[PDB]
Amino acid sequence: SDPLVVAASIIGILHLILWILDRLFFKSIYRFFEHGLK
Amino acid sequence: SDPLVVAASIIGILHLILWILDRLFFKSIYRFFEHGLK
Amino acid sequence: SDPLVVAASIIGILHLILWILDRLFFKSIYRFFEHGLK
Amino acid sequence: SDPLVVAASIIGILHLILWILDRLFFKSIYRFFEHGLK
Ligand SMILES: C[C@@H](N)[C@]12C[C@H]3C[C@H](C[C@H](C3)C1)C2
Ligand SMILES: C[C@@H](N)[C@]12C[C@H]3C[C@H](C[C@H](C3)C1)C2
Ligand SMILES: C[C@@H](N)[C@]12C[C@H]3C[C@H](C[C@H](C3)C1)C2
Ligand SMILES: C[C@@H](N)[C@]12C[C@H]3C[C@H](C[C@H](C3)C1)C2
Repeated sequence: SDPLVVAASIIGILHLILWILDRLFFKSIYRFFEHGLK
Repeated sequence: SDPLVVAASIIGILHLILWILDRLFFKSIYRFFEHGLK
Repeated sequence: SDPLVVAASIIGILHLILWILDRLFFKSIYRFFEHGLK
Repeated sequence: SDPLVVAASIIGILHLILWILDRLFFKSIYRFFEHGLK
């Protein structure tokens, strides 16, 4: 038992899925250029 | 049951909350432009 | 008997080799500047 | 001694000091601009 490990293995899966979820890499770069300037 | 795991699960909670902390900087691109140039 | 940890230590080895692998490939900025301003 | 965890907690300590250490390298942005140009 001791779910402490269970939460540990899941915390690792989270950061992983999250990393990719953030690096998804989207197209359309002009949009970002417009967000910075006008 | 030893603390070794306690520090492990916590080390994950940190790296995670941290990375997300840097991602909340979404947008705000003009600041990066003025930072590079003069 | 308790592979839960085995999968945990491996989940970290992945996220790790990943972040690094992504840091070895991220140059090519002129291609983004063009594909964007079009 | 079930070192499996020892390697796990250490694998996390690395990924952490790494992400940060990498965040202390990117100092100015004019370097990325000169990289793309040409
Ligand atoms: C998460 C991201 N850095 C990626 C995901 C896939 C694996 C690696 C190369 C490419 C495709 C990008 C790393
Ligand atoms: C960590 C960050 N990229 C976000 C934050 C919020 C949760 C996840 C999707 C989206 C919104 C982006 C992850
Ligand atoms: C993973 C990457 N950012 C590196 C890897 C090595 C350690 C840090 C400096 C340099 C060499 C680049 C971070
Ligand atoms: C490494 C990065 N997450 C930061 C950079 C600055 C120092 C620390 C807190 C905050 C601002 C985030 C660490």
